[PDB]
Amino acid sequence: GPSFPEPKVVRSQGGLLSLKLSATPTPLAIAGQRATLLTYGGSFPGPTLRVRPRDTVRLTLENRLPEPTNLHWHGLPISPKVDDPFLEIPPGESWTYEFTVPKELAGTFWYHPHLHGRVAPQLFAGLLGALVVESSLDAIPELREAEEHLLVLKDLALQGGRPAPHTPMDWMNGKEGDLVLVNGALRPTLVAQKATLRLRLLNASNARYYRLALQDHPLYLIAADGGFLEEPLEVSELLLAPGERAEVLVRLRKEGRFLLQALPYDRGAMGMMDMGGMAHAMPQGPSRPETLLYLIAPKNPKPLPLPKALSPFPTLPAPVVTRRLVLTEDMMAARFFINGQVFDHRRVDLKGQAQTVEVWEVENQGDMDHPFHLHVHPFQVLSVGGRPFPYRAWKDVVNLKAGEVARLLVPLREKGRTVFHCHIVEHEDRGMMGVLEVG
Ligand SMILES: [Cu+2]
Ligand SMILES: [Cu+2]
Ligand SMILES: [Cu+2]
Repeated sequence: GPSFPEPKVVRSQGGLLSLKLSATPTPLAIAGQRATLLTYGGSFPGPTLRVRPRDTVRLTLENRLPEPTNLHWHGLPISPKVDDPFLEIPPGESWTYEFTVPKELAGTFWYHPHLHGRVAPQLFAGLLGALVVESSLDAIPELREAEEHLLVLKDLALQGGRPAPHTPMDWMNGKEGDLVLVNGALRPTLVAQKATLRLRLLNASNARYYRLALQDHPLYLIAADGGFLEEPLEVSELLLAPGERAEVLVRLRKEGRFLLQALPYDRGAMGMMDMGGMAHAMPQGPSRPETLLYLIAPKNPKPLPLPKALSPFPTLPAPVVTRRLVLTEDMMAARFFINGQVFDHRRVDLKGQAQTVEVWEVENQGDMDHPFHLHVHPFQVLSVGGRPFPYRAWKDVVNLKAGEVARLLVPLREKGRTVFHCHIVEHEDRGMMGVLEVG
């Protein structure tokens, strides 16, 4: 096939994407070895769904797993009666998700399980796929003439031909794997045919961070999790926390081979040491550097000029309330808290009003990085750690290093009961999640 593996694409037809997926234990070849993964559509990653604003999506999920499951439509500002974090599809049963893609929406989204207590083993085992919302902005020449690729960043560990089981330490840190894969391939080669590449990036890992850097090149950020920036932003590196997405333009500068790497990054994962009657937690330190892919530039590359403008960010109404959500940790218990409480599906933690804007101050009082995710209601990051954000764009995951406060501007959209949680999904399963009700 093509030198660069990407998930098969399913496109809406006539304004309708009607599709049946099964979540099933699937024998596969992955990274040169045979393993049984849990997949949607028989593949890892699952198929990429590609849709347009105002399309109807009709996705029937058939659960062929031995445990209940469901879907989270991560990043989609749709009803929590559709993107239902409390729904359980029992083994052998099916459920049809039907929604209309919102009109003012563009970017890279994804789908994965969100059954409390079950998310980390199910996601680690292979249950995820991308959803792309096309934009009329994709027709401007500076994007249309770029070479587009999707990069699903997701790691894996295998034991006896199956995903490695979670250990106690995995529930504390979030599980990372030794196979650091792009679209399920081990260090694929991307032989570019155009000088400008448009890369859609998805961190679909349970816990691994990707400190992205391309050798000898900057990246031009053009979209965050949930939409375009107002204009391209040049960056020397780009950190993608679990659950985050970005879109970047790469302008290949000369012929040659260039490594896309995940540089060393310390997210505060912990180990255990015994140095003479000790048995105390100790930092793992930064991750070892990983090569993600080999990028081969074409001959005499002449990149396109960057687009001058992308999408204006909406002027939001003045906010009517300020929230505070403090994250804390009990590491040795592998328990994780929001304002001192663990998740309770029967308990409503916040009550807000549809079509108002809230300021959420999320404070990480732990020592690990925690990537904070809100369902249903995309937000504008105003600042993190007291540093203003350098762009305006919709996000739905914001990473907090130890001690950092993030200030979010949160327009409340669809009415109903939804959730917010750490997207180190082991921490969510272990309690770091709360309930928002919008009325
Ligand atoms: Cu998610
Ligand atoms: Cu979630
Ligand atoms: Cu966390």
